[PDB]
Amino acid sequence: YNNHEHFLQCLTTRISETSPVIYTHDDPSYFTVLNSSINNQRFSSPSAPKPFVIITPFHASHVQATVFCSKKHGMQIRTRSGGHDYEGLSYVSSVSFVIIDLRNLNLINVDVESKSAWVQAGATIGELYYRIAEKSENLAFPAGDCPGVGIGGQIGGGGYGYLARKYGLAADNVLDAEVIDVKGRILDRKSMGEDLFWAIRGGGPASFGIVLSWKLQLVPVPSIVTVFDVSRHMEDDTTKKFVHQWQRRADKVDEDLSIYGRFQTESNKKIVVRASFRATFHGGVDRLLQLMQKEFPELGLLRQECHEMKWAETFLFHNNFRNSLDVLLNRTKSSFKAKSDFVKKPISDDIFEEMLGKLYEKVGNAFIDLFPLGGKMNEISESATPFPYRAGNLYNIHYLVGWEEDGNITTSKKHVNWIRKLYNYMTPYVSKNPRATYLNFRDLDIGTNNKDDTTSSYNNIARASIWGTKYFKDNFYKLVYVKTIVDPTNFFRNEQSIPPLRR
Ligand SMILES: *Cc1cc2c(nc3c(=O)[nH]c(=O)nc-3n2C[C@H](O)[C@H](O)[C@H](O)COP(=O)(O)OP(=O)(O)OC[C@H]2O[C@@H](n3cnc4c(N)ncnc43)[C@H](O)[C@@H]2O)c(*)c1C
Ligand SMILES: C=C(/C=C/c1c(O)cc(C(=O)OC)cc1O)CCC=C(C)C
Repeated sequence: YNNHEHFLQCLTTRISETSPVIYTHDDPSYFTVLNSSINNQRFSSPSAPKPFVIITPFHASHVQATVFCSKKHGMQIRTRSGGHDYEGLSYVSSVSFVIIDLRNLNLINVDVESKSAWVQAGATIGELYYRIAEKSENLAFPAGDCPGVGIGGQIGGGGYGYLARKYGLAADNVLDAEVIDVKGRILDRKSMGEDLFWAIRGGGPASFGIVLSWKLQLVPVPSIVTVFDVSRHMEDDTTKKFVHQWQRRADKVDEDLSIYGRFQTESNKKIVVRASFRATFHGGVDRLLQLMQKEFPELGLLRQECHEMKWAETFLFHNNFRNSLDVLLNRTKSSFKAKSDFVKKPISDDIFEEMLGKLYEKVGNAFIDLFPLGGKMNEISESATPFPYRAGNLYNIHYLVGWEEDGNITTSKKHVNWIRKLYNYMTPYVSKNPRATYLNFRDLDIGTNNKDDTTSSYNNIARASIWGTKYFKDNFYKLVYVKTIVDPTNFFRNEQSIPPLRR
């Protein structure tokens, strides 16, 4: 049926090849290209699905060529920017597929005077922050703190970080974009239309096309911002009461302050729960300390725990570069299962302790992170982008268990079973109808698409609404509309792709 030799002929006659663009199985570099941006090591096993070829475009025509031949020869495309997909959806598929790996499409053009930047979709967050800092210490972009994450995927799913309470998600700060649609057309915001421009900014662009570039609204930051990354003992009542106050106030304090939490256990053996709190305050240390005295005296934050620095240098601090130049952010690994939830009402202290108690089963390799919402996030409409979890959401909670990848599926299954049990435990206390899920914390467990029988688009939409309303609440229905208009034959699909309505 799908002749892979004809497909390869199609590729090589439509992609001229002197930089290497097409990587085949017998190419030794095929595996390093493949492996180099697999972040979740579960999916790097030789027994994980493997692309027939990997395409590293240098030019849009390479992408257009790939879309043409993949359509013509029945190949599925997986687009990869930073490779951080929790479930590896950018480089695994259960059908014959090619990866379009955008690592060479990482040009960034920052313009200080317009406070904007064109960013090719293969750039990483660290590359974006470096390029902004190159030009201004007073400009920023609201995105995440992991420097190796691809900007294509992070904005494609929303993009939260320390500036979100001040300026919203990365997706809330996109002025324009370039995308390749299923017809191979290069479209920007005007030519793609507002609805597709909406969908790719948080709706999972893999469902709709291939984003080549974003035009980003840069945002102002003071020359001095303050960070801390503070460890506390959850056995101390003041730390328990801090967490109690964090649940009720972290989304309400001064928008310039974002305090994340992280809980883990630590090791006659005694096991304890370490509670770590890491923050960026977009301002000076004296304002921070008096804010913390008013709002969170329970943390006992010390002036000596605070560190003032330029905005871009906080991503050194928050990635444990505390000895190093900003150039470390130009450097573009374990297996894990992660799950997450949005919290809309504070979790009573006893339940919170019980949830923490589950970490006693996974000392040192399981982590519960808390991320505050509110602030600017409450002022953004639930339909402004596909990300719907704005006002009414207090914080996001993120569960993660990690392990060394040794190709042992029994190890994997135990960890996944543990995290699934914690997630089930959490069900009554987190959002419901839908169980709010951040798309960038991708979780196939919340539901996937029809694979066996995809002939009824009514049934596809119904099945997809299960995971779809969890990621997007009522934005799911517009996403379906956009999918219907922009990719009616459903060329761009994966395990959790928006399905089109069909006749
Ligand atoms: C591993 C990791 C993830 C993080 C980290 N920190 C984050 C943070 O501080 N804030 C966040 O909001 N999210 C954080 N994340 C999560 C990442 O944002 C998500 O995991 C992103 O989806 C990852 O994006 P990327 O690194 O580009 O991963 P990919 O696997 O390449 O893509 C994910 C997904 O999106 C599709 N896609 C990517 N790029 C495109 C383009 N250009 N066009 C269309 N579709 C695209 C992929 O096909 C896939 O479906 C910190 C860490 C360590
Ligand atoms: C800053 C957040 C991301 C944090 C994050 C993290 O701390 C660790 C990892 C990770 O090591 O995986 C391997 C991945 C991550 O995404 C985004 C929160 C989203 C909300 C508030 C809707």
